[PDB]
Amino acid sequence: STIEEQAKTFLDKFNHEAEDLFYQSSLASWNYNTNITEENVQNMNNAGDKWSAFLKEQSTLAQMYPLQEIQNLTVKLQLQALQQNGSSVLSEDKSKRLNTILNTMSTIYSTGKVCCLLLEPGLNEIMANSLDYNERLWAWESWRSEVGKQLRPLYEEYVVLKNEMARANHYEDYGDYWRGDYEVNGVDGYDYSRGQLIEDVEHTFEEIKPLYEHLHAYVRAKLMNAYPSYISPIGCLPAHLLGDMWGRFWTNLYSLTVPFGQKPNIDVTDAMVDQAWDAQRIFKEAEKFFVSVGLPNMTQGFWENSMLTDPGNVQKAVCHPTAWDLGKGDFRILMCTKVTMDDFLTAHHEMGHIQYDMAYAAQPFLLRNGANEGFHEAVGEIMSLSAATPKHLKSIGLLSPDFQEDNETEINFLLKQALTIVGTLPFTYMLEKWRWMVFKGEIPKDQWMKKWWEMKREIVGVVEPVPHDETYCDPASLFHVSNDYSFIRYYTRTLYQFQFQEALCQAAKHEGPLHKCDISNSTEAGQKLFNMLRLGKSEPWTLALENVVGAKNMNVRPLLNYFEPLFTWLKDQNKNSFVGWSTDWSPY
Amino acid sequence: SVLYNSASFSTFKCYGVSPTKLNDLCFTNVYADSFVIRGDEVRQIAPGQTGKIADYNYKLPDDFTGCVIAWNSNNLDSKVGGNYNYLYRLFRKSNLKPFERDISTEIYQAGSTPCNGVEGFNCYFPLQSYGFQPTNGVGYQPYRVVVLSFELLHAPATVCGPKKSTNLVKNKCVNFNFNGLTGTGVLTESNKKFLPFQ
Amino acid sequence: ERDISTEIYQAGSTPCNGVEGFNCYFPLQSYGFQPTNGVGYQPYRVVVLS
Ligand SMILES: [Zn+2]
Repeated sequence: STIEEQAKTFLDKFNHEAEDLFYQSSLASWNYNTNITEENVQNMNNAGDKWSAFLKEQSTLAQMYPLQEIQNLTVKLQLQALQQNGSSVLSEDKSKRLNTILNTMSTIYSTGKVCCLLLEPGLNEIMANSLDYNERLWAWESWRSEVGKQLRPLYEEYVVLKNEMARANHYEDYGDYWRGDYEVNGVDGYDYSRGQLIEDVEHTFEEIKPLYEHLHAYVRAKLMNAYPSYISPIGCLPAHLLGDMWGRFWTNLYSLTVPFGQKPNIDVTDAMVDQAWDAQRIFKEAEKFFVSVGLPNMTQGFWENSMLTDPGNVQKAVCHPTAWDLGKGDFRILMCTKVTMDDFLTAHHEMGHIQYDMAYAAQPFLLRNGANEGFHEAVGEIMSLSAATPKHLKSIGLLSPDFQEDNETEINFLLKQALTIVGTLPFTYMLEKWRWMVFKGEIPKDQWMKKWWEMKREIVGVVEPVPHDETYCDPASLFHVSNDYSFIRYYTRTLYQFQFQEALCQAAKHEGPLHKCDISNSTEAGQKLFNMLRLGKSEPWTLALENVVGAKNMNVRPLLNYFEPLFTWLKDQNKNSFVGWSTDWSPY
Repeated sequence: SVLYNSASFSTFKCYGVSPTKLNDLCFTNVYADSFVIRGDEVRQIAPGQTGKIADYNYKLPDDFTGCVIAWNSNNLDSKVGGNYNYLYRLFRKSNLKPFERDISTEIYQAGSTPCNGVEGFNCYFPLQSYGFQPTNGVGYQPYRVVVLSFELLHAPATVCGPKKSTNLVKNKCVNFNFNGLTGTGVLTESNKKFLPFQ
Repeated sequence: ERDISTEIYQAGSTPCNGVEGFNCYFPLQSYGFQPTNGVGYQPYRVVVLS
């Protein structure tokens, strides 16, 4: 008989075991998530450890199956996932050392003190609000100067062992390791090798850039009301001033930078509080919304088995909006949901992940995942964005006919989004590209911070208010470094969200800028999306993006058609000062 | 009728005879086949169908005459931690015949690897347990299935009916149908005594 | 006789009430006349003279 028969039977003997043992781990973890106490810990641990030891054994057995003879592809794709050695390719001493480096630098970032203040809330809530150059500069500098002190020496040794596992896993760098997931291979036309992810991302970053250059120049010109003595009209923006301690979001500057601030944003939480919707009503409205999209109803056990409301002090449990899939058809949500429109839209956000985890559940275990790391998050938000629009909120009835939308309201709306989104894509590509340079080694370990504060000016337009050196690291002082995360997800999530938006709005026959697009009652837009959710990682994302959008490669023009009137008024308002920014200034 | 009217089954199918037309029929014998499967498997069992049930556990003839019942048994044979006392064959070297049964546990093999008395690389035990837990979704919940097979033979019938009796009436001219005897007339009481078997 | 009625057929005691529900069926079916099909399933035109 064939190896394909041999591989089929092995993977069948995997799948039926994997779905059971993974469930047992996942149920214990839900119980711990439901009851953050001991014994729940140990039961969660033991089951997850034994699941890992099963998964490592199966991966070790999968090595004896010669991949090239399989023509089924789907068997091949499960093998191509299972056979990945990961960290176990390292020498055990290097595996143990990197494991220690990971655990330690993660713990420092989880525990670092600025003197004293912890990172959360102490520094975050200062930098969102201080508006004092002296406090902000201290709170910025000391984070590098007291905790960056500790993360940088460990990051220098993390990079090499990560590159060593990348090399031994036949990646070109440990950036390519994360780039590996976007790879499409072995397909005519749809193929998309690991390095192809450097292209298009830089091609679209250079394309979104003008909208951010006009935002930065408007924000700078507007924020000089707040920081007249501290900001140059021509220079970059000082990294301490910008509403965050890293500056990765300007969203806190919104309250100062609204051009038409005498026109409040749209909200209907007051009518929902008036009508005393009880969170369970909100998930009921979320179901009726999905039903209005044509997505199926909640399953019976979900309603009691999930946690849809704050348990109170009588049941100790950390809680945040969290789609839960356990397998065996066990779907749940955990959220301490409360009576707001943002709990409502985050209920929609998590329910999108519930739908994606359900639709590809028809696939085998390893293929029960999104077609790429960013597609899962894009799907999450697109059912939030579709429901956020005032047109839908009028269909919700909670929006009065009084104070319908207008340009003055919607520019205020889009501005905060831009300070939340198009301000972050520079920072996202910045770190991911600088990480590509570190893991490739374009810059030795002493150049890292010097190249950083060059590219921060080219990419983000942000500058060191006081200089820092090899005793410091602004990158390693942030989660996605200190916790070893693929960060490009944020960049790709954003573009897929608006790419899917334009495709769904075209199906909805939307009119004008995409801010007033609504997908409810346009059932075809939901079914056109659902047929992509059904595939997940079983089929290339370069095909699923063709199925939804038709774009066989990444496109950013739909985002510019979402921000379209904001970009118009940025250009119109920018001539309040210099347009864009220059690299050649910092406060000192 | 008490089955047809029970209104307590999630599926009811009949083959070779329509389900309404069953009490008005007789058979040589009947046989009832019963087992437990997942709800996700319930869709596998029909004449012509295929699946782990139809291939390796229980198989119908494509000319089946009879009926099929299922209902969700979750509330009496699922349990916390799961019920693993219910087993299905995952592999067999060949598919079953209609109404074949084989419990044999001889190791299954894929590729060229003589298993020589142990499981291993592509040598596997051919049976799996479900693990029915009350947290499971309904497709992963258990169902009790019954299949009724109807026999017709050169031998006489033994299962029938039941027939319906009706009220007696007297002195009027009527049509009468007594124990399969037919006629018309007036009925009246009589003095003569038969023997007890006439 | 000809009868072009399209009302729902009821296969069992469950009153259909027009709902086309359980045991409730449409009384017509359409023929599978594909040209690549067996001759018993191929169409035949029939004419009757009286
Ligand atoms: Zn998400």
